[PDB]
Amino acid sequence: HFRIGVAQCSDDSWRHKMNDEILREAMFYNGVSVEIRSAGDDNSKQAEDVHYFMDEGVDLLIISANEAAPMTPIVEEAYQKGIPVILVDRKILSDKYTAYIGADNYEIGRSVGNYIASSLKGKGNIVELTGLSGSTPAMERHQGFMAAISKFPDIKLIDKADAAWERGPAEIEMDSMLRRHPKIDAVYAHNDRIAPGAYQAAKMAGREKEMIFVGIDALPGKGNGLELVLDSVLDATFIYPTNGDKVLQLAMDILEKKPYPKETVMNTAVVDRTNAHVMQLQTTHISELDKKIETLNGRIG
Amino acid sequence: HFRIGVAQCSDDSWRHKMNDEILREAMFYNGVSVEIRSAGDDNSKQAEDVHYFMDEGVDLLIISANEAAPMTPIVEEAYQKGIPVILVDRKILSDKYTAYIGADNYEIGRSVGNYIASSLKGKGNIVELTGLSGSTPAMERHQGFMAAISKFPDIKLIDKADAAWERGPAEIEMDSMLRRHPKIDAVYAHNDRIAPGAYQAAKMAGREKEMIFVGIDALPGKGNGLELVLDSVLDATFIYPTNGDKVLQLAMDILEKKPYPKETVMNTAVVDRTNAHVMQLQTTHISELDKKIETLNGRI
Ligand SMILES: OC[C@H]1O[C@](O)(CO)[C@@H](O)[C@@H]1O
Ligand SMILES: OC[C@H]1O[C@](O)(CO)[C@@H](O)[C@@H]1O
Ligand SMILES: [K+]
Ligand SMILES: [K+]
Ligand SMILES: [K+]
Repeated sequence: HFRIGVAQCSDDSWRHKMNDEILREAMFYNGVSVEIRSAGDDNSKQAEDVHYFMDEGVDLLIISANEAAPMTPIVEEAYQKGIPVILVDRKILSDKYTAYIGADNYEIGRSVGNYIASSLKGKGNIVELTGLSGSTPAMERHQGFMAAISKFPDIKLIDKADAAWERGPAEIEMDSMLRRHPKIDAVYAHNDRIAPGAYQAAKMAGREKEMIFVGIDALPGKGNGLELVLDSVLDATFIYPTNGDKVLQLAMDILEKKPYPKETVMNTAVVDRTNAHVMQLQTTHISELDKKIETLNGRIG
Repeated sequence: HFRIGVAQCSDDSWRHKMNDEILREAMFYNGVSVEIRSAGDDNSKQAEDVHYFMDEGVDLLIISANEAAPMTPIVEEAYQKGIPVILVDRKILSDKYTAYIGADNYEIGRSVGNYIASSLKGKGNIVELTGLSGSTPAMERHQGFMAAISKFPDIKLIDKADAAWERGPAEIEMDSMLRRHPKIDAVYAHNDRIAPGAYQAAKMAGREKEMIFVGIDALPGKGNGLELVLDSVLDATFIYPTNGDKVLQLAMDILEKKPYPKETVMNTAVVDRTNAHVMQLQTTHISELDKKIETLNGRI
């Protein structure tokens, strides 16, 4: 009845959570088939996945653009070929798409800069470990953060490196920063996978108590951001919401020719020591309501 | 297949949430029938309800003993007769029962005490408005509180009254306290219904900015504790969880002759300005996962 293609820039616990949220919302609509592919952080594979979804003539395309520039031509094709395109989370560099949904990455950066400036009482040295440079969240996470800390002449960005969203490059790059900078008061990590990597670099150099750690994503579950705050590894992290259900509702509104917003902006919030506990109690319950919905879906058919 | 009778002491938004969770959890077991009654805060009516559940031969009894003494023989009776009894939230005076489930009312009390002492920097006058004196949560919430504030020589409890769990008495009692006490630094309310009562008495006397208000329950939804924090009426409230799902799973474990603990202590946490936002984000997401279950359950 309706087939949807999800072209996803990568695969990890954040994507996993969004995917499952989409599929879970699918079963509330009669007919709809959702197919999902990961690009494993590679622009070619993501083209291949988009071309694949175009060959299969899917009714709608959901994509998160790995890097902005290289993927622009490829999304434009799907658009001129008449297929409706939903951009999630990451953006492209033109307006040739049907609808955008995501959280404001610039404002998150701004929030990160303000939180650090407040915590360091207006004075200190920050190092930044970014996501993949050409992706729109890494760009904006940096811009917003620079905008915020410009208002504090004694908060200084003294080093920056591209960690490609991952813990591996984060560790090496943080090693280089520690070696070259005796005074570091804060690490700004673009996600909660970069963050533990930098921390482990600091831990191992006997210097993790000299600085605060800030990340983005704030997922519940083992190995994720919330847990890192509760474990006193991260001082703060910002909710980067997956909202898989609202993504599918958008798809359905478009397909079923219901009205829709062309742009849906989602909110963030800071998560830290003061609020990590109540958040965990609540997400723990969410997990339970989820497996209830999965048990209840299995009993149908 | 199995019949469970639930003898609730009260009816209100807190009880209703637990009642809904219990019913929703029962949909997941085959042939489990749950009948829920409210005593309307009356011991005789609650005695009747248990007696009724006994007469129709329920397989298990869930009870929140309105007051502890009046309800002990009745519970002791249903137990010796061989019906398993689950005590929820409130307790009776003796140990003769199958299992208890609730949160730690004493430690909630202690947390309130610590929170007020910290917020007032170890100096100030507190008024306390208790739940129904003869109920165990009210005894325990007061006693935990005394334990905490005993460690601060400059914190005084200057007045105390039995607000009987409700806004009405709370508002009259606060009113009196305000007239006799020119300096009040904090109000300790035993629940999120007593608190807005105390608050309105203060607001109407032009004094709400002089003190902090601390409550218990911290429920989501219009007119409850989370909203009161969000709206800056309540400075803090503590989570007193309902977890009707856990309550019914405990019933099923006993009836299915599966292993179960006699004592189940559930989690509390403080809710205030610093966490109310992520709190409400999560509950708002929880609330629609419920509508997503009413839909699915209502397609079977
Ligand atoms: O789009 C940026 C987002 O991508 C992720 O790496 C998920 O793959 C997140 O950690 C980050 O917030
Ligand atoms: O058992 C004490 C609890 O009972 C209630 O009054 C609801 O009936 C709550 O407000 C309070 O926390
Ligand atoms: K600066
Ligand atoms: K640290
Ligand atoms: K106040």
